[PDB]
Amino acid sequence: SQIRQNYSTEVEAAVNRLVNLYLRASYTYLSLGFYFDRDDVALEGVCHFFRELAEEKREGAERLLKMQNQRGGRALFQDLQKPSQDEWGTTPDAMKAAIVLEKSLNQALLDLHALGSAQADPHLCDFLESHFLDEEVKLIKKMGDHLTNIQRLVGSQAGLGEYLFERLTL
Amino acid sequence: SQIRQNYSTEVEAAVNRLVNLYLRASYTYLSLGFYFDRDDVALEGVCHFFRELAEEKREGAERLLKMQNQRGGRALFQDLQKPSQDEWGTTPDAMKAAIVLEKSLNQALLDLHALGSAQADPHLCDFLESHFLDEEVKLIKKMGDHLTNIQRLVGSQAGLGEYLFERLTL
Amino acid sequence: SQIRQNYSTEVEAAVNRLVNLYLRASYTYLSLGFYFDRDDVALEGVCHFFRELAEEKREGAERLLKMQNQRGGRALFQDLQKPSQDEWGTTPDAMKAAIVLEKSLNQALLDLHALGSAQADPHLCDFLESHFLDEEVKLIKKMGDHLTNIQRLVGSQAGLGEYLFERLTL
Amino acid sequence: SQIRQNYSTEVEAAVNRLVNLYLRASYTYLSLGFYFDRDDVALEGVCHFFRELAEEKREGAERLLKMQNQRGGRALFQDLQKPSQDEWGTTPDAMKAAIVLEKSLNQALLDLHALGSAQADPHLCDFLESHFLDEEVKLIKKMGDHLTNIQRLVGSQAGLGEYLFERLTL
Amino acid sequence: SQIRQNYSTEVEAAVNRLVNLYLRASYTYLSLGFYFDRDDVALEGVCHFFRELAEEKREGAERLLKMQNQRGGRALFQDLQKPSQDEWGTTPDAMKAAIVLEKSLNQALLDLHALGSAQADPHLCDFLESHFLDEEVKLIKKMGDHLTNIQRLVGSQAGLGEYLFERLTL
Ligand SMILES: [Cl-]
Ligand SMILES: [Cl-]
Ligand SMILES: [Cl-]
Ligand SMILES: [Cl-]
Ligand SMILES: [Cl-]
Ligand SMILES: [Cl-]
Ligand SMILES: [Cl-]
Ligand SMILES: [Cl-]
Ligand SMILES: [Cl-]
Ligand SMILES: [Cl-]
Repeated sequence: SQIRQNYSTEVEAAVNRLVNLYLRASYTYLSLGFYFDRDDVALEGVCHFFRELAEEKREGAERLLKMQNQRGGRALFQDLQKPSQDEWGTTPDAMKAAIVLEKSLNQALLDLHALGSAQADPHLCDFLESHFLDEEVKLIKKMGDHLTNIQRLVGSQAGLGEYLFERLTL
Repeated sequence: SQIRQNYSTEVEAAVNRLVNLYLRASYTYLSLGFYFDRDDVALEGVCHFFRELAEEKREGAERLLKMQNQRGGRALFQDLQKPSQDEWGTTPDAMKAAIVLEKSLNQALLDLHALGSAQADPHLCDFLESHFLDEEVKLIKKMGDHLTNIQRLVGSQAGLGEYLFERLTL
Repeated sequence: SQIRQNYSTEVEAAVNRLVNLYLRASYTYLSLGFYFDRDDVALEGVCHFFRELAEEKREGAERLLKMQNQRGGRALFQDLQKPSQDEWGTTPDAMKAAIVLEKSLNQALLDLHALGSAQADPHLCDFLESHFLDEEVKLIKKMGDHLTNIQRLVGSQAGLGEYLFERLTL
Repeated sequence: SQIRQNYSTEVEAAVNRLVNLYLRASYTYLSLGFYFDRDDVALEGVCHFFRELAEEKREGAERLLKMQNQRGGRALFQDLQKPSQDEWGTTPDAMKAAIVLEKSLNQALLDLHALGSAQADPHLCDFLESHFLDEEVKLIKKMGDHLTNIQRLVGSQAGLGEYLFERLTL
Repeated sequence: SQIRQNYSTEVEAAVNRLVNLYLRASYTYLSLGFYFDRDDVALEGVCHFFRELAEEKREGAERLLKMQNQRGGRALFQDLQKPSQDEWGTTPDAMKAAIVLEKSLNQALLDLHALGSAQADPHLCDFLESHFLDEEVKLIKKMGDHLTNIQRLVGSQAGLGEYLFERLTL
């Protein structure tokens, strides 16, 4: 506020909402990871994949929080809703759910960018472009590649396919 | 006996019984290992898995024997009964038998801990907690994870599954 | 007291008493050590053995004092009674006296652990198990081993035996 | 059996019996070792000597088991009889018992070699010569050397002698 | 002949015959190796396995030739018969043929050893034991292990099995 300049109340609010979305995505990935660590699921590669994503989404949230402070905005936290499932099914089910989650995060980033462009807030626009937009695109391409490979394998002989994917890709 | 302090005859006996159980488990794993080294079985990863467990159970027994002496108890050895099978079937059969064995060792440890708590023998209780209880829990989780993976694979195409498990997990 | 939680007045008092016992044991070992450094006794290995024990018991007391503060207890010091003997006789006399001392420390630890269990103070119980109970058991076994060796030698030819023990074991 | 060639049923059986003998010898040495670790015996060198022999006999058994599989024989395990004594007396008693044990193992090896020669099984004959016959001869010479030294010392002043042997030879 | 001592004409002849057998086995493995290098077979691991065996059998022959000269025997060479097949079928066909070949070499070694024992030629007997008998036993066990693994895989889905064996074992 002594520092705040060209930073709309609308962007400040939307940044707080995006923080909650990223933290919720982190929580979802935490749940996905520990599900694949269950003794009756036991796919270590899959567990590690989602646990790494939990960390990445938490880091995204922290970078948004840092930015909020840099611009003189005020962080406001809300409840983090529990993930949508207690059990996540097969690796394919999980990967499909993960792409859905990422596409919603990406649309939120795109919406925030559009708001920034409308508010003529180029720092916001740059911030998103530099740390979030390309990272999301890259992650969604990777998930799509994984989905294709999982699906190719899970004809057959689905158990064999899920094992091989976890062993040879993840 | 010049050193013996707070060490009941009941615990001393139960420690000797647990030594026999661990040595018997070592012997069982010795048999499992060499079975998987047979030219008509030939699963090296499986052989190495059980041979390593033979060594771990022998080391467990030696640590119990050391403790028995540290407390002024007297080691008493009994016959080691031969393992329950001469041939161990498939990798899954073997892993199922191994989890049964471990759960019996774990229950023996839990029983000994309960005896120690009842005799107010905190050194015994600590000893078990520090060297045995978490090791057993970790080993049983690993075996459960292996069982799940074996079972996933041994739909199909059981021969293919047993080969892949041995090559890619073990 | 701003920090104090689940820490009974009974345990706090017993911890202060155990500090005094450990400091007294340190003092006793200080006296034992310097006795064996006398020109008319002159058993350097024996002197070093007890001087090292003096240091270990002092360190035990300091760890109890640190814990007392960590839990929000208040250290209260009492007089340290002088050791029970001015002259300690033979190496065997000294080692017998040392095992008596250790067994009393061990019983004090066991008593404090029982108090902690009754007060449902698991931090205390863990603290004792981790730093004191196994250390005492190990030390008492060592002393017992030394006693046996001394006694074996001090048939004969007692002077020869006391010399050889000091030279070849200590 | 796809691999088995020039390997008689008689040799296969005798190899299984020799495995049991070696494992039993390992168990005996385990008992001897822990006896000398007792606080009322306390001869560390003696304990280490027998504990090392326990390991060597176990390794002998494992090499026989490996060979059995290499030749297409089938390992069959029997109960391991408990050692013949619960308490082993003096170092001399123990060493005398150890030479008795070794001479029985050596005679078993010699008997198996004679069977191999009669069955015209030169691989067996070589196997024994290369890993077992000279090792046994060397070990029996060492034990004989130790026996002589113990006996020389245990005139006197037996306690002094047992101490010095343990300190200066073992 | 200035050097020849205790070396029968019968052993000298049998050594020359064994040289021819080893060279023929080398030639067979040369053919097996290049068959698996064909563009319409294309199993590199299988090719390398047999090419390495070609080299080992050639080295065996050279060691027999060296020995023949050391004993004052005279090397006599015969035609090397072409291998029994121009095309070797599947990996399993090839491995079955290889075990047949090895068992014939092993029986030749055993026969030569029996001749040496009958002629009281212990140098020959030692020579065979040290460089040939255990090597053959080890190689036949390995081939048997490979055969079992191939057979396990070549249910299914034989093409998949042959590929996986070559990729993951060889
Ligand atoms: Cl991880
Ligand atoms: Cl930046
Ligand atoms: Cl191994
Ligand atoms: Cl420990
Ligand atoms: Cl000192
Ligand atoms: Cl601590
Ligand atoms: Cl040792
Ligand atoms: Cl060897
Ligand atoms: Cl090559
Ligand atoms: Cl040579």
